[PDB]
Amino acid sequence: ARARKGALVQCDPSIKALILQIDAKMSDIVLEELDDTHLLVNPSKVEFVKHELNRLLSKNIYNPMD
Amino acid sequence: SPSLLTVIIEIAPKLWTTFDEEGNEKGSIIKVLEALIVFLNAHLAFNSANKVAVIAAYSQGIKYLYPESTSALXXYRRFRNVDETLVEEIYKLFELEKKQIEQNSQRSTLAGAMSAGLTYVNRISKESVTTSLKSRLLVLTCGSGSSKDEIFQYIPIMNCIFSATKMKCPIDVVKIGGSKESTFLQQTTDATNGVYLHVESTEGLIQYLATAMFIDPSLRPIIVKPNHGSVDFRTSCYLTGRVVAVGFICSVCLCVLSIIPPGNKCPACDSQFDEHVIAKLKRK
Amino acid sequence: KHSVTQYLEEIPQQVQNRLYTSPATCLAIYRILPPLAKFFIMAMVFNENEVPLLDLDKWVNSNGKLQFQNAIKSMKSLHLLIPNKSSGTLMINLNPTFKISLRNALTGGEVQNSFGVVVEENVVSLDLLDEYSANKWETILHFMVGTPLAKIPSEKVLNLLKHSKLMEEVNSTGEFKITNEGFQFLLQEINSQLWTLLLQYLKMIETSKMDLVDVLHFIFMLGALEVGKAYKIDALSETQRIMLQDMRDYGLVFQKHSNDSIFYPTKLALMLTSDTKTIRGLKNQDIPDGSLIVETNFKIYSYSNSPLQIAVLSLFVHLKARFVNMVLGQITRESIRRALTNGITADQIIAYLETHAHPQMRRLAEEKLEKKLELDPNCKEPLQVLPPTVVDQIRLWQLELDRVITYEGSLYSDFETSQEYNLLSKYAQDIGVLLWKDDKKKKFFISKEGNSQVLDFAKR
Amino acid sequence: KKRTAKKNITPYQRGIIRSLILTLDCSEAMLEKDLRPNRHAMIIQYAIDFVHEFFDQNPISQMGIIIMRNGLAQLVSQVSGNPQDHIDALKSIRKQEPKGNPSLQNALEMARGLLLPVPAHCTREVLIVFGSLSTTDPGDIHQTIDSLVSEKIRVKVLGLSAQVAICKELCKATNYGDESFYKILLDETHLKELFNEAVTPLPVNKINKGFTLVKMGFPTRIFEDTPTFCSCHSKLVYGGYFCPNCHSKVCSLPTVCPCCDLMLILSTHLARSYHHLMPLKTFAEVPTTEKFRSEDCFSCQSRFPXXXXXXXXXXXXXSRYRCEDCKQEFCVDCDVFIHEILHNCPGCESK
Amino acid sequence: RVLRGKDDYGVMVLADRRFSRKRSQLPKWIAQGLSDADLNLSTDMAISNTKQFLRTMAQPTDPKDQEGVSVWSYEDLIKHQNSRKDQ
Amino acid sequence: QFLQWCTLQPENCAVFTSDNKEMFQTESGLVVSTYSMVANTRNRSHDSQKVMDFLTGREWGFIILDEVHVVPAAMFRRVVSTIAAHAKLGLTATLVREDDKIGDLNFLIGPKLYEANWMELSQKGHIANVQCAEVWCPMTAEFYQEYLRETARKRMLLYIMNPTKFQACQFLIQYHERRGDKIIVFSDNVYALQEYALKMGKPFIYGSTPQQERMNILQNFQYNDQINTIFLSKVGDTSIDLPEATCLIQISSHYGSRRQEAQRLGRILRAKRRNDEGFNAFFYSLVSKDTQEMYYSTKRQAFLVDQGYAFKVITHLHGMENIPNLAYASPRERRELLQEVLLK
Ligand SMILES: [Zn+2]
Ligand SMILES: [Zn+2]
Ligand SMILES: [Zn+2]
Ligand SMILES: [Zn+2]
Ligand SMILES: [Zn+2]
Repeated sequence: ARARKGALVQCDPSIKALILQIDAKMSDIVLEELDDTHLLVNPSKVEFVKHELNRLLSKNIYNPMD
Repeated sequence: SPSLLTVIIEIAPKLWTTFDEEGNEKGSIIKVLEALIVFLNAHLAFNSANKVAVIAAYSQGIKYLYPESTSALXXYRRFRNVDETLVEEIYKLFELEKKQIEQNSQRSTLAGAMSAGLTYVNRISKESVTTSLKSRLLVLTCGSGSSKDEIFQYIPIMNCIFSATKMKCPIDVVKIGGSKESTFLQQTTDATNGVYLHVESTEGLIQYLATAMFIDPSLRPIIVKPNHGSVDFRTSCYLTGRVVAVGFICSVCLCVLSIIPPGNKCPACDSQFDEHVIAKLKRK
Repeated sequence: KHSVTQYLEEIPQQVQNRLYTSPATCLAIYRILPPLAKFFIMAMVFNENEVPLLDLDKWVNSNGKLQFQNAIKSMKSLHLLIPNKSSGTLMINLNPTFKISLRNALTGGEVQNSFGVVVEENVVSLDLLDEYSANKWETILHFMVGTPLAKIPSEKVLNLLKHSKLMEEVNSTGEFKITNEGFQFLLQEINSQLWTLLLQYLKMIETSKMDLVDVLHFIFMLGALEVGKAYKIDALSETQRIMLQDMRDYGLVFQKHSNDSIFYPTKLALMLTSDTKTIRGLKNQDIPDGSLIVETNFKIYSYSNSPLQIAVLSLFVHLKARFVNMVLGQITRESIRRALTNGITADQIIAYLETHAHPQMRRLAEEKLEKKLELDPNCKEPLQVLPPTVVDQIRLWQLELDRVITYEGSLYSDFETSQEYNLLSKYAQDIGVLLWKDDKKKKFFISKEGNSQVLDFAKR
Repeated sequence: KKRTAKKNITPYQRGIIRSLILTLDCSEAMLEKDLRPNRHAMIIQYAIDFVHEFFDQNPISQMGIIIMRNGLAQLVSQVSGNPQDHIDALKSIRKQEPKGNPSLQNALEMARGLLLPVPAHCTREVLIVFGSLSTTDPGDIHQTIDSLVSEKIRVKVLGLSAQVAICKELCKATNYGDESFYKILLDETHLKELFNEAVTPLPVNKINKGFTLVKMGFPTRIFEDTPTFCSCHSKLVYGGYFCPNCHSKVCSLPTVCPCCDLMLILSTHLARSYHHLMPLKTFAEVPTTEKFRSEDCFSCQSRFPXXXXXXXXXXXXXSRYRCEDCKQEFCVDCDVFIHEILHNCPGCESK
Repeated sequence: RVLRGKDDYGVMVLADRRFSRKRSQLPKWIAQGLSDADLNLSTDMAISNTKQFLRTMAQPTDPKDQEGVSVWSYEDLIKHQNSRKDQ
Repeated sequence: QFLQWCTLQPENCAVFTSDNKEMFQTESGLVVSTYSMVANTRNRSHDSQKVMDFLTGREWGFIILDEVHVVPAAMFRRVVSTIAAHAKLGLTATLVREDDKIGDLNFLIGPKLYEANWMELSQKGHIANVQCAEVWCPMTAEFYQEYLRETARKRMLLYIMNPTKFQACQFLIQYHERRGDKIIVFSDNVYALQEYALKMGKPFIYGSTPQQERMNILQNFQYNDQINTIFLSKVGDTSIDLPEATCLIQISSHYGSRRQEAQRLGRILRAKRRNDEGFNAFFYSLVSKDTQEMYYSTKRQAFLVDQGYAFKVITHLHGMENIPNLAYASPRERRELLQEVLLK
């Protein structure tokens, strides 16, 4: 019985490109890259993947809502 | 997933008393009761507070034991009150046992008690919309001679099968006594998807009860273990008494006979059949 | 829910057989064993004759062994048995403590909880001592879960809320807010809130005067048999009596007055063990007294309300005013987003609406269900069940609050030949055990259920 | 004021052996909106409930369905004892919407031919779902009605919320002069009881006729699984029945074997007739002042049966509907079931 | 002319505005049947009114106990009750 | 547009315009005019004032009003006193209006009898099963690049030009023509709207279209089924023949003010004598997301549900990337058109 545990980060390729840069900011915690849609990551720093994603959308857009 | 097990253990002086005569007098129906009592306790134990009921049938009367019908006006301790009501009621139920109880030896209140169980199940399932219960009733019949197949209560017993299919309340039949396969009961279980077990009377019924009477109530995920064959050759001709395969139904009388009747006004109805109608019957 | 059956399987074997020694505990854990195991447990409990797994394979019908696989895996996980490989088969024998424990309890035994209950003048009726426990539980609901007023008499309840993650607020300052643990606990209808918080009480006080098995045996003792006279005072060990006294003060146990009396039959423990009707300064109105608001017009119409009940609702819908019967709140994408910013994914509210707050949604769903079981092969047109439009609204809003979708499972390998990957994939489609498959990379990220059964055939 | 059966259905003769062919109607009159969905969709479902109950209470009978569309009489299921085929045809009828007007005379002409293969013992009956206010008679409809009465073909019609003399004359003429089968419907529940009253046999006055002594068989069960086969459908039948005479396999059903042509019935056909032939006296509400019973039920345990000294609650009624001969009290909810599905009176049996 | 006996029944619709004023000119047996609630009806409502008439009247409602008030079954209720009417 | 089938007399009902002259103060019967002709700054000549003088000497008993709300009510009171009218009739459309001045037109004319119950006429068969939608076309770099760089209203067409919006429209183009429905597109712009439907190669309504051609485009639209997509510009209102509506697409979402939106929503969404589909009246709001039209579209989302019409959101077309005419689908090509739209 073989098992390799982790956290999968998956989305459309455009969002996937943004996410991979985000994890790259913290020494590339992503354990492995299966393909262009699936990314195997350690579940330790996935919360940091979404938190850095939160900052960049707020810092850039600032939610003008015009 | 609670289920309602309405105990119907018939105590018929015609049927129950002969048990001591056959074989040896090594014990009463107490095991028949108590294995049923603990099976009621086990049935009460498996499901989350599944209501139950105990009904008995004299030869000339009926009475409940566990439901504790209106007369005044350890371990979880619930199994005690089931038994406490049981031992108290079964005592006064047994106390109402004398010649009047045995008086109707030709008559049988086991059909009434089975009818009582269906009515009790029907009322309980009607009112208990909350936490609907897949009810099923178990009847332990005293397999004894001198009444292997009675004919007057034939109508009510075969009607009880309809409700079991109608109300989704399987009837479980255990024959307790000699090897007299009750054909009406032998077919009641198969027709209503229950269990027939002509077990040996002395055998601790729980071993059969927990095996063959534990699938029907609510789960039914596994193969049941029935009695022997369920051959579909029904009751004998009333005029003669011989088992018939291709019967001869007379008329709106609905009695199915042999070739014995003279072809007009069978000894079950006053209806002069057409002479030519008999001629077609006699032509073969 | 913390899934205590998956937490109780982490505790070692010695303390598991410690629990099986009490027939009351064996019956209580029996009610939570899976029904296929329930049949297996009672089967092996009665005749303790060693039988190879092949014969037990003959007993059951066709496919449905998924219950069998998870049951025996659960049986080994919590070690209620011990697999003995005698003749190369599985000579499954029930754990000696667990095998013997159910012998008494099934046959009217003396389980320490079952027979430890004392029959006496039960002055605590069904409405006796439960309304205070419901109020004490209600108080700990406002303090731990987060309500307008935290009147809970269980100080240890509040402290367990902070360190143990029972309250998603400032634990150091003494507050109880709504957080990731609180949203998950409050998302559970009954068991999730009860099981998650109870673990902190056991986990926190579990070494000094706690008596891990002793406190558990007492908790199983209360459900093992009705305490009645001298129940809470008597049916409680050193950890149990302190836990029962703490439960009596904290609302965990419906003890009598003075912190030392007979066990009054409160409905809180009955709710945890039997998992039945949750309906209980002396008015106890139910069951449909509580209710909630849901509508296709994206507007909440509330006519029956409860003090603490609206507090939970207002955590995910905008609260403006309370009337004699109406509470102002308009469910939209914005409305769910109130708790979505706090990180609470809009997953447990979907189950929340159809399980709780539905007593006011009875007639609204009475046109939903439409008895679509027997007529399902006959008519294939749903009458909006389960609600997809509100699901579409929430899923669109919840996706916005996350923008990333994460899947759980385990990556696999050793797909050397193309035949093995395809054959499992096609059956995976029949059972829906594969999230996604690909023959080119020969890797997928799912759970062990697909892996386990293939090896089961390989091993047996 | 009490609404029960008057005295008792005197058990002498009722029609169990029958072949009732209901004639539905899919006409633009049924496109006119009277029921909840429409006239056409709703009536089909209550006939769908009627079919199973008709087989439930009269299992030794056969069933046929007739539809009327665009002024033509059309049959969708031959006179047969197959519940599932009748429903399957009605589904396609349900799938379609009505058009045109009904044709009474063609159906009456259809009815005479359709019940010709019906056996003599089976009591002839044709059920008319006539709702519209006109017919389509390509000839003398009074001639065919004269044929059905002479050839002893009783007709009961189930009219909608409209009264027509021709249908009333048809009911009067065929049913041995008796005019008691012209009940009409006005509600969702109202139309069902017309079907439900058609489920039970319809005796008014049975005449003296040449009675036929007919021969019928009892099958036997099978158990083979791998040898799965049947001589009736010639399919992969993993379980079925066998005629004791022909030894020709049939599926598990009362299906008549296609080899020696003798009627096959298992247990229900004889038993379902028995409870119809001899109904017991209705358990009328025993007087509260004349109750003299304990405050509970007898057949079951319904302790509620007396308000006792509570103004307009006490002097009301009581859950003490007692059987006449058995002299045993019973709750109204219980005593109704005592005569609803199975008679099975406890006090009568417990003797 | 539309009614023949007591058993006979049927709607008699009249369509004119001035029929509101001519309620006096209607015969008392008919005029009594024309209450103030049947003035200036809508014909589509009158279709519903005759729809209800077709639903109610066509029913074989023969209670046979409410008959005797106005049916006076054979040689029984006439001798019984009309002697009270000779006052 | 409709009054020819009506039995009213076109030659007697002198269409008062003040620029084209007809017979006035001489009609023996009824006339048809407008408030602008009556008394406004739109008095092209003294002919209008001559009608007003005659309306005093002639005792006019009934005046039919058509969408009074556009014209301020202050002229309504001025004309009434001089005209000396007997009775009136204001056949307005909007529940909320600027003509709620001290003199309410209700009490000025008389008590209301019937209300514009739009839920009755949008569910009884004309426009029944109103499936309002708001298409959120997937974003990309340039829309996010355009949102951040400039926030002026000049961007109003810089998110309209979304090729996925046109492709999202193209799903409605192929789906509804296959369903035998009618597809109506609303776009206040001209040049970018013209660029739209040339790619799909079908006749289409566009800005400053020749009128005979557009009704000829309408001729293939509601009479024929091969051509079913019409792109109505701001020339539609006010006012032209509002077409039968089965699938209405709105691209402009500002369209000030909200009272015009209630009129426009009611106008273009018109009677459709067809009931084959279960949803015989579609509505779609093709709106680019993560762009400026977030606020404007969300105003519509609340507006349609508050109007009573049934609402949904269409974001996932059935096979979006496999639909024909995949021009400008890639993110690079979309940016190029955005700079072309900068000219507008
Ligand atoms: Zn006979
Ligand atoms: Zn077959
Ligand atoms: Zn045969
Ligand atoms: Zn009786
Ligand atoms: Zn009863």
